[PDB]
Amino acid sequence: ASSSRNGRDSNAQRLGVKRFGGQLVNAGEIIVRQRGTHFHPGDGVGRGGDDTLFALRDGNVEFGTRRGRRVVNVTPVE
Amino acid sequence: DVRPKITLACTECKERNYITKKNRRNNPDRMEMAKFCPRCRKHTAHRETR
Amino acid sequence: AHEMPRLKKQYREQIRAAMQEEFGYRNPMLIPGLEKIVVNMGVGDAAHDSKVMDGAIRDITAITGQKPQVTKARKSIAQFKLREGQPIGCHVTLRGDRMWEFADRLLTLALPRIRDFRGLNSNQFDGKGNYTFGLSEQVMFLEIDQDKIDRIRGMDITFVTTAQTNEEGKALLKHLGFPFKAKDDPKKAKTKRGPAYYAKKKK
Amino acid sequence: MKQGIHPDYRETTVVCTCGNTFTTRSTSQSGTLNADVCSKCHPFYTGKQKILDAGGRVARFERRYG
Amino acid sequence: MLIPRRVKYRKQHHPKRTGAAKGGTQLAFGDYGIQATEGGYLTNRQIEAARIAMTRYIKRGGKVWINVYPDRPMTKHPAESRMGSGKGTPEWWIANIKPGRVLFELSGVPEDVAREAMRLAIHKLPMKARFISREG
RNA sequence: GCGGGGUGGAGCAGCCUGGUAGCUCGUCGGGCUCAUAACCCGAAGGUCGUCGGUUCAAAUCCGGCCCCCGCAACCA
RNA sequence: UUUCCGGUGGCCAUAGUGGAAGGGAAACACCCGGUCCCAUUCCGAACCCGGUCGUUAAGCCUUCCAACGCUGAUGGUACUGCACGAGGGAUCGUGUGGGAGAGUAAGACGCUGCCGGAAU
RNA sequence: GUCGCCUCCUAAAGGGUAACGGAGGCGCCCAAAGGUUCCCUCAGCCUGGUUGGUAAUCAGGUGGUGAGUGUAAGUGCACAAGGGGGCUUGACUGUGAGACUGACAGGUCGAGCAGGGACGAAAGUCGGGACUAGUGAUCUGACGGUGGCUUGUGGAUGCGCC
Ligand SMILES: [Mg+2]
Ligand SMILES: [Mg+2]
Ligand SMILES: [Mg+2]
Ligand SMILES: [Mg+2]
Ligand SMILES: [Mg+2]
Ligand SMILES: [Mg+2]
Ligand SMILES: [Mg+2]
Ligand SMILES: [Mg+2]
Ligand SMILES: [Mg+2]
Ligand SMILES: [Mg+2]
Ligand SMILES: [Mg+2]
Ligand SMILES: [Mg+2]
Ligand SMILES: [Mg+2]
Ligand SMILES: [Mg+2]
Ligand SMILES: [Mg+2]
Ligand SMILES: [Mg+2]
Ligand SMILES: [Mg+2]
Ligand SMILES: [Mg+2]
Ligand SMILES: [Mg+2]
Ligand SMILES: [Mg+2]
Ligand SMILES: [Zn+2]
Ligand SMILES: [Zn+2]
Repeated sequence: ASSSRNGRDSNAQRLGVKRFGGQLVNAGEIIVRQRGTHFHPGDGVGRGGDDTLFALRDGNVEFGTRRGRRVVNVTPVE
Repeated sequence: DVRPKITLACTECKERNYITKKNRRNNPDRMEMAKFCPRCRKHTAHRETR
Repeated sequence: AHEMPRLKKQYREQIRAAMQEEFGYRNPMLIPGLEKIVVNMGVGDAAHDSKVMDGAIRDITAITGQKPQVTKARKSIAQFKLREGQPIGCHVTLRGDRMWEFADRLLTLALPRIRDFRGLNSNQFDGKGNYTFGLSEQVMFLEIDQDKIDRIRGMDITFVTTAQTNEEGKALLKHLGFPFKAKDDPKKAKTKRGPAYYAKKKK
Repeated sequence: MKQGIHPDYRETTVVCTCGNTFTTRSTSQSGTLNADVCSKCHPFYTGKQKILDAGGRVARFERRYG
Repeated sequence: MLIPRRVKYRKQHHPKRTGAAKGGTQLAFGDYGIQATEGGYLTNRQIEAARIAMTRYIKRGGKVWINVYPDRPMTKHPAESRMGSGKGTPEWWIANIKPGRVLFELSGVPEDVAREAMRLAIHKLPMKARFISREG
């Protein structure tokens, strides 16, 4: 008959933004899982080995632009 | 077989502290590294075991 | 030693005055002058051995007076049979006093003793006041020996001048003194070989 | 310049065996060089030549017959 | 028969056949033309039949433009076989036609014989189409 | 469908892998003979079915295609 | 206080690209040297050092030019959540909310903060 | 024919989503292709030039990403994560606030701290590699270290821990 040379696929990795704008986060809380820097680390946000953006401090998450880059900041809580 | 697992032991307290991989063809001889020896409690020269 | 070269002195006085008078530059620092001299040689038959590169290094070192930059192959090519990173050419950049005295030596001594020398074409400018030409043979530089050269090699000589336009570059290099300006012979062979190869059909 | 990588490039006069002598700090370890011919002593532009050609095909005819 | 020299992917999903014509709803090259009033798939065989009809009727004069191109491949399941075992091999090449799309254009021909040639062509197409002009 | 094969004029090597295409016969030129066959001495001869890709580089690696084979195409 | 200019940010083309004209008081710059720290996978070109003569030619600065590019409504259309409807069928329509892309008028030869400079 | 892992599409603008659906990869590699610090900008095109040709090396002009990235693809990267030089071993030991993601086993990220280092004038960065595949639970056995235990005691032997 016939057969397919396809049928392989990788497991779902579950990327994407995990905390949206204004959401209160704790220090170290993961903000976005991603491959490559679609979002760059902004103020109060660190970037991990697999390009995960996480919170360096408590506060509220905001998405903005720092110079020419899309960045994610954590504004310290009032 | 071409990139075997080599074990680095400290040349002071002969303790197999670390394990890593070399190329055997790109690095035929035993490798020398300065790693942290927990027993010697400092950075000591580490050599691949024979 | 400390002495401003003959060619540099001639350039400054005579050539700067002549250019200021017969181009009418409205600013004093617009008179063109030699910026640098580049001595290249592609020794591409070095993909099979290293002795040819050593000989080329010795020859260019003796000719110029400084160690050459040896360029490694940017990309490998099978039909030229060169791998990646092999040394296939060497070049020297001369500026200032070394530039001036090498140019003086070359013009006064070397190309005069080219076999059946007929001068240099005036139509070998890049189009921006810089003039590059080629020597097919090397030992004609009498600053080197004669009976120990490994093999005959050639080279490319490039004069880069701060000249905006081709006509003023030609004027500068004439005033410095270069065999050329004749007529056909130069431009003649030029047009010829030009048209000839200039076609292309890699497809 | 970097020390120890460049050749000897001391002074060097030049006798062109033709009434022309200059001084350039070339690489001639010995010193002055000896020119078989200068540029001002050479037949190229000092005008000492003028070959052009010999295109008188008819001129040959009356040379050997006229 | 119009067949593309190559395509990026030979096995593709069926083209969307919803909506009106995305673009090319107006005459761009010729004086008269065929405008499809209904959507559908237009195979290269149908395109060739219509083009042959128009050219043959207009004889030597005038010029014809084929605005659409059958660059979408359609696979066919192997005959007499149960469902499965992967997608088939491309068998047809179609163009995605939507209402209002100008399919063919004609120029350099008087209006009456142009109309007759367009009628001959339209009777070969699988969807309804009409003769259009630049208002004369 | 599975697997193999396509290289001078013919029949066959070169395919783990890239870089140097070989043997036998035949073709062609010269000897030997009265002449032919045989034999002796020299030479040419295939850019590798085709399209495309990989790669610095393809007979060799990969895919499509064409041709030739073999096998399978079953249970009621 | 103002004007002009040099640095250093912010917005990241409404700022760019290209063309034209003009300017240097401080300043910037090219420029002039290489002795000295230092430097070139060769080269005092660059980096670095020493000068500020020369020069506004260029960088830089000012004015001008919608020319390429950029920005860009309103209205309409596509699509669409919900609720229905019509065709033999591809598919299509309406109600009620949302509503582009393109295109059109147009905008635009940048805006703004701090520090320093020379003058007022 | 397929069975685990990775990338894309299908997948309907979070995540997830099946088929013997559509495309490809993986079972490595690198002592630098890791760390750090400083420096650099490509491909293409045009012109001129010994050998030299479309294309080697050289010069000028142009050119912002179309080159490049050890390896698929995507997301990234010209601020370079791309190219080069110097010095190095953090391809660390003891840790992990706080999160991500799975029915679970599990998979992933991680600030801060101490020890002891590398680099940098410093600020600082470094718990392998631009990112995501390059992998196998438990059992049983093995080697190295440690010396917790050892059936009367001391050894031995065996075991435990790492
Ligand atoms: Mg990392
Ligand atoms: Mg990692
Ligand atoms: Mg359009
Ligand atoms: Mg039976
Ligand atoms: Mg608009
Ligand atoms: Mg709009
Ligand atoms: Mg999704
Ligand atoms: Mg959805
Ligand atoms: Mg399901
Ligand atoms: Mg790098
Ligand atoms: Mg390791
Ligand atoms: Mg925790
Ligand atoms: Mg994973
Ligand atoms: Mg520390
Ligand atoms: Mg230090
Ligand atoms: Mg890497
Ligand atoms: Mg790196
Ligand atoms: Mg068991
Ligand atoms: Mg007892
Ligand atoms: Mg431990
Ligand atoms: Zn030790
Ligand atoms: Zn002479």
